[PDB]
Amino acid sequence: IGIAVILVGTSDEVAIKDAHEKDVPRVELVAMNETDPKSIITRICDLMSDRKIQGVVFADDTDQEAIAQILDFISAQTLTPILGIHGGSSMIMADKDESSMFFQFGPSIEQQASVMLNIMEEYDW
Amino acid sequence: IQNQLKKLQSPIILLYCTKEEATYIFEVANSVGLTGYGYTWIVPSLVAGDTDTVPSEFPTGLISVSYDEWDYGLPARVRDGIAIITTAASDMLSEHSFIPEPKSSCYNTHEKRIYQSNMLNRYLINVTFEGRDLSFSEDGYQMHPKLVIILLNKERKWERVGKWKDKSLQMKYYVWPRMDDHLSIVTL
Amino acid sequence: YIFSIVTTYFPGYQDFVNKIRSTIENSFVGWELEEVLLLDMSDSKIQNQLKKLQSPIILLYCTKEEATYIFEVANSVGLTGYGYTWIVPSLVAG
Amino acid sequence: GTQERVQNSNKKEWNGMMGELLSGQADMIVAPLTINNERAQYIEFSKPFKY
Amino acid sequence: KIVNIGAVLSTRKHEQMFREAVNQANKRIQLQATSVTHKPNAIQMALSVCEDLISSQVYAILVSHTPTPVSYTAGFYRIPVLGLTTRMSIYSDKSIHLSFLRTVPPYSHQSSVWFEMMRVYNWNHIILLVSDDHEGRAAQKRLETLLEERERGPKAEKVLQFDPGTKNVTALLMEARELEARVIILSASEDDAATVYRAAAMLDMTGSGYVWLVGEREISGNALRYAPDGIIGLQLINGKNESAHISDAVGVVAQAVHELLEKENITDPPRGCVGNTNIWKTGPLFKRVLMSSKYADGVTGRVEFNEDGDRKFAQYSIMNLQNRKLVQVGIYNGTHVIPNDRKIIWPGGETEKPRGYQMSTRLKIVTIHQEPFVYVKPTMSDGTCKEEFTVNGDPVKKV
Ligand SMILES: *[C@@H]1O[C@H](CO)[C@@H](O)[C@H](O)[C@H]1NC(C)=O
Ligand SMILES: *[C@@H]1O[C@H](CO)[C@@H](O)[C@H](O)[C@H]1NC(C)=O
Ligand SMILES: *[C@@H]1O[C@H](CO)[C@@H](O)[C@H](O)[C@H]1NC(C)=O
Repeated sequence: IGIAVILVGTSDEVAIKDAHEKDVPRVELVAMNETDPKSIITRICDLMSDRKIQGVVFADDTDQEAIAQILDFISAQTLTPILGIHGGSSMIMADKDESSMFFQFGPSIEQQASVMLNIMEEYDW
Repeated sequence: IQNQLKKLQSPIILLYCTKEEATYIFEVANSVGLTGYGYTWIVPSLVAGDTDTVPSEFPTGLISVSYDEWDYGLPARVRDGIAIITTAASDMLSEHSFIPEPKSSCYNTHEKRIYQSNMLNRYLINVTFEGRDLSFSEDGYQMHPKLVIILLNKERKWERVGKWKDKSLQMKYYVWPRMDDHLSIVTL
Repeated sequence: YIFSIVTTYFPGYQDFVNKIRSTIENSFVGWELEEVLLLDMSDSKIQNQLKKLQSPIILLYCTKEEATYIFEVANSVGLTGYGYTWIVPSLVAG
Repeated sequence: GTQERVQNSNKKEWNGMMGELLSGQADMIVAPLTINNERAQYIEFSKPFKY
Repeated sequence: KIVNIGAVLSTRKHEQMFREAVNQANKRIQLQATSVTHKPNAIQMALSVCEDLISSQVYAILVSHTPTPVSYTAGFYRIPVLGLTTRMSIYSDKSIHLSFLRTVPPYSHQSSVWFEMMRVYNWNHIILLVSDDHEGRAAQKRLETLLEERERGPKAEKVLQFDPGTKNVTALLMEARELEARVIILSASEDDAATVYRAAAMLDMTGSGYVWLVGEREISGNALRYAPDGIIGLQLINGKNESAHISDAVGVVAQAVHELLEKENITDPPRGCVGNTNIWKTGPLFKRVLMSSKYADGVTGRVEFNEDGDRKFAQYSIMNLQNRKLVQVGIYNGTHVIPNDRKIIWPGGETEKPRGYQMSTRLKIVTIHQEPFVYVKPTMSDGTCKEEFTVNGDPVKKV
C-alpha cells in the first residue's frame, strides 16, 4: 500500500513526518531538477519497478504544459494512477484518453463560468 | 469587426483568449471607446501568473478567478493528495476484499489487473476524507474547487477579494471605484 | 433635432458657436445642443470623448488638413456612415 | 406676460411682469405669481406661501 | 548550412525512397535526412525518437502507420510533423501542442461534402446518428456550423446519440421509424456499422422508401459483410500510398527550407535529450510560414492549407454499391461538382430518388376536461357510447 512523491526543479523544502498518523501508506520521496522529458521517462519506469507501489503524486514549478501530455502518455500503461498538485502537470488537460487514469486538481471552464455568473448576480448587473 | 466591438453598449463584458491575443485586443480596444469608465471586464484564469507583472495596455478592473498562491501551501496539498490515495485504497478494500498489487514495469504488454483498473477507477471518484469532499468526475475536476477572486489595484497587483465554496460567496465592499454619478441616498 | 459641435482653434472660432447658440435659444423649436468639444492638434483622449457624442448629427469647422487628420482618428473609433451624418462649411476644398 | 411671439425678429420676449423683472426694471415681484417650470428657467422662486 | 530530417516508418525501402526524393528535391544548403523504424510496444518510442534529435536541429519528422504521440515529445520542442493517417482522432487541435499539420482531411471534414451533396437533390429533412464519444461530437459540431441561416433551408430534424458497442439499438430504431424524414446519416466505427446493418434487418423497413449517406468506414469489409444495397458512400483519392505522400512532404519541406534561408533569426534545438529547459527553434515563425502557401505543386496538394491544412481542395470520390461491390460514379473537386455517368441505383425503387419524406397523416391530439367545452362520460357495455339527440332531432357526434 504505497505512494510516491516527486519534486522536479522545485525548491525542495518539505518533510512529511506526519503520514503514519493519518487514521501502511509509505512514501519514497525523490527530487530531480532536470526538467527533462527523457529523465522523466527513465525515472518513472525506474521508480515504478523499483518502488513496488502504485499511485505517484507530484508537482512542479515551471509551466511548459506539455508535461500533462507526456505524463498522460505514461498513464497509457494502465493500472497506473497519477495525480498532479502544484504544477503537477500545471495548467489543465482539456480531454483524456478513455483507458487512461489521471486527475489534475484544477477548475474546469464551466465552473469558472458559473462563478462569473454568481458574481454578476450578487452585485446586481 | 472590432469596430463592431464598439457596438457593444453594455456595462459588463466577457472575454476568453490567450495572453498575447489579450494584449493585442486590449491595444486595439482602449484606442476605440474601451476604458475603465463605463465598462468592466472578466477573464478566466489563463491570463498569467498573478505575481508576474501584467503588461502595460492591460487596463484597470479585469476581474478574474483562479486558485491562489495561498491555496498552494505545498505541504498541505501533498498531504491531501497522499490522503486521497490512501482513502481510495481503503474504500476499494472496504467494498471488496481484493487488493491492488505492486505492478510490472515498461517491459511488454501485461494487463492482468486491467479490469480491476476500471474497478479501481470506479472508487477513486466518490471517495472522501477529513470531512472535506474531494470528489472527481471522470475528467480531472475537483468537484468542489477552492476558488478565489482577484482584481488589480491602481496598477500594483492582485488582491485576494472573494472566496467561493459550494455556491457560497464571501464578498467585500459592495462598491467599485470609477478610476461623479454614484450617489448614496438615505431613506426610511 | 439633436446634434453637437466640434471645432479646433481656428480663427473665426467663437462667432460660429455664438451664432448657433443664439439661434437655438429662440424659435420655440426645441433644439437640443448635446455637447461642444475642442481639439488642439499641435490627442485622441479628448477625441475619445468624441465617442461620447451619441448623436445622429454632427457639426465640424476646421481646415482641410486637420479635417483629414481628425477623420483618420475618428473612423478608427466608432465614426462611420451608419448611425452618423456630418456637415462642414465651404472651406473643405474645390 | 408669458412667452409670446415677436414681429419675427428673435421670438423670446417675456413681456409684462417678467419683462419688468428680467430687463432691469424691477428687482422683486409680489403678486399672485404661479410656479411654472418655464418661468423657473430664468427666475428664482421663494418657497410656496399659498397653494 | 546543413539541416536534417527524420522518419519513423515500417519498411526500409520506403525510407530509401524518401532519401532519394529529398536528394532529388535539394538538387531542385545541405538537406541530409535520417530515419528509424516504429516500435513494437510504443513506450520505448520516445526514448528511441529523441535520440533521433541527435542532429543539431532535427525538424519535422515523417511517420507512417494509434501512433505514439511523437508530437508530444516533439511539442515540448516546437517541431512540426508530417500528415499520413491524421484522421483516427482530433489531433487537429491546439490541445495537443501546436505541433501537427494534417495535410489530409480527417474523417470529420468528410461531412462537409454531405452538405454539398444535399444541393444536388434539395433534401431538407435529415436524421443524424452519432456514437456518443469524441469523434461524432466533431462530426456534429461541423454539421452545426455548416448550417447557416444568412437570410427555408435544410434542417436536421433529430439527432440520436447512441452508446458505442452496445448491441441493442432497436429502441433507437423504433424511435427512427416514428420520425417523419427519410434520409439517414451514419458515422461511427465499422464494427458498430456492421452491428447496425445487421440490426437494420428489422430496420430495412426503411429501405426501398428511405436512403442514407453513410460515411467512410462502413464501406470497409467488416461492413460489406452486412451491407444492404443503397449505401451511397464516399472515398478519398489516396489510401496508404505513402510514396506519393512522401513526395508531397519533401516538396513542402524543400520550399520550407527555402523559407528558412532568411536569417532574421536562426537557432537550433539542442542535440538530443540533453535536458534543456525551454526550446525555441523559432517554432512560431516556422509554423506561421508553413501555414502560408507551401505549394509543393506535386501530385496532390495543389492548393494552400487551412488551420489544419486539407489543401482546401477535395479529391472526393462518390461510391455506390451495385448490390455487390463498389462503383466510382462521379467526383467532387472541392465544391466542384463533377456529376456521375452511370445510373445511381437506390434501394429497390431503383430509378427514382424518393427525394423528401412521407408527410404523416395520423395525429395524436390531447385535450383537457373543461365543463362547457368538452365532456367526459363512461362508455356502455359494448365499449361504444349511447346515441343521443339534440332537441331538434340532430344526431349528436361523439368520439
Ligand atoms: C539541483 O540543482 C543544483 C544545481 O543547479 C544542485 O543542487 C543539484 O546538482 C541539482 N540536482 C541534481 C539531481 O543534480
Ligand atoms: C433487444 O431488446 C429487446 C427487448 O428489449 C429484445 O426483444 C431483443 O431480442 C434484444 N436484442 C436485439 C438484437 O434487438
Ligand atoms: C502511388 O502513386 C504513384 C503516383 O501517384 C504511383 O506511381 C504508384 O504506382 C502508386 N502506388 C500504389 C501502391 O498505389
